[PDB]
Amino acid sequence: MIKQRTLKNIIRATGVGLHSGEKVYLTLKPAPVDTGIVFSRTDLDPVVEIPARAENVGETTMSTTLVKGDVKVDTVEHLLSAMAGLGIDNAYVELSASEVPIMDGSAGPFVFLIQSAGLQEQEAAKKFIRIKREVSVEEGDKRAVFVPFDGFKVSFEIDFDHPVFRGRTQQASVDFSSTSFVKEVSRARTFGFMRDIEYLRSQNLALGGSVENAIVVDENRVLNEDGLRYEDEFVKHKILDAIGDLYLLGNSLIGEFRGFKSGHALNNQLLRTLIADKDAWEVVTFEDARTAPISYMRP
Ligand SMILES: C[C@@](CCn1ccc(-c2ccccc2)cc1=O)(C(=O)NO)S(C)(=O)=O
Ligand SMILES: [Zn+2]
Repeated sequence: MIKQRTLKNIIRATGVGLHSGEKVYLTLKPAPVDTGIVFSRTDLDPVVEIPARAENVGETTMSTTLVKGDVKVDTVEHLLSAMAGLGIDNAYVELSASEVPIMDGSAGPFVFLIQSAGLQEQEAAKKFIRIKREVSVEEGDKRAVFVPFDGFKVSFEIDFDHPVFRGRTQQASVDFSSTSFVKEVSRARTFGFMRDIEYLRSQNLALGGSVENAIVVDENRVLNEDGLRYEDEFVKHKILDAIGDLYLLGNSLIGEFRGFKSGHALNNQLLRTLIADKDAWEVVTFEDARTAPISYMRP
């Protein structure tokens, strides 16, 4: 059978919140079967735990934020994308502050942490959610769609309307597996445009962001000395974000996601739209791993 997995060892990292600019200590720990990914605010008394589930997404302004009462865990998407990419079903994520550290702006440092801690297979069937029929959401010039597919395909289209793109809409599609996640997605960094600084300043956002942990674009060009990791790094990051936001469903999806200028808000609305359409999806397990729809790394 296709099994659930967790981490084999505890591992630690330090960084800063992209939006808060606050130093934060992170600890990843193994967790039991059927736990999912759970964030724990160990700086609070009492300690507050927030499951990383779509229903706990309370804010989606330039990040995905989990909320339980007055307690928040911000910017969960890049970590969650790495957990999804490596097939980590269950884990605890302890934080000393309200925001996951941004690291280098990509999921690469989280792939490092997960692979260095190692994986532990658990004796429980992995439950997948399979898309049976098309579901979509649309807010203005943004749209997000699920359609059936036997695997997990993440497609994205976005026109950034900036000179670095040479007037070309950015498009990419990834046939998801742990290997294609590592190869094609994991290292794509977050990004910002200087045209948006007044907006960010006014909302006290991106306080921890710079060329050290993000691609920064001025009126003409990418400011980062070494340029881009991928020619299509911007759209590949949008795919990284979608993988992390979609993992908040609580189960790996068997289907195709198509994003059209979509972001965190619409990603969460698509999950709520899908969940509510009870006949558009089903829960499945695999007794015979030879029919597995998605290839995950072995522990
Ligand atoms: C929502 C974004 C983007 C987050 N994000 C990153 C970087 C900056 C920034 C950094 C330095 C200078 C100016 C802006 C601002 C910001 O808001 C995402 O990556 N969320 O995970 S996105 C790429 O989808 O727009
Ligand atoms: Zn992102």
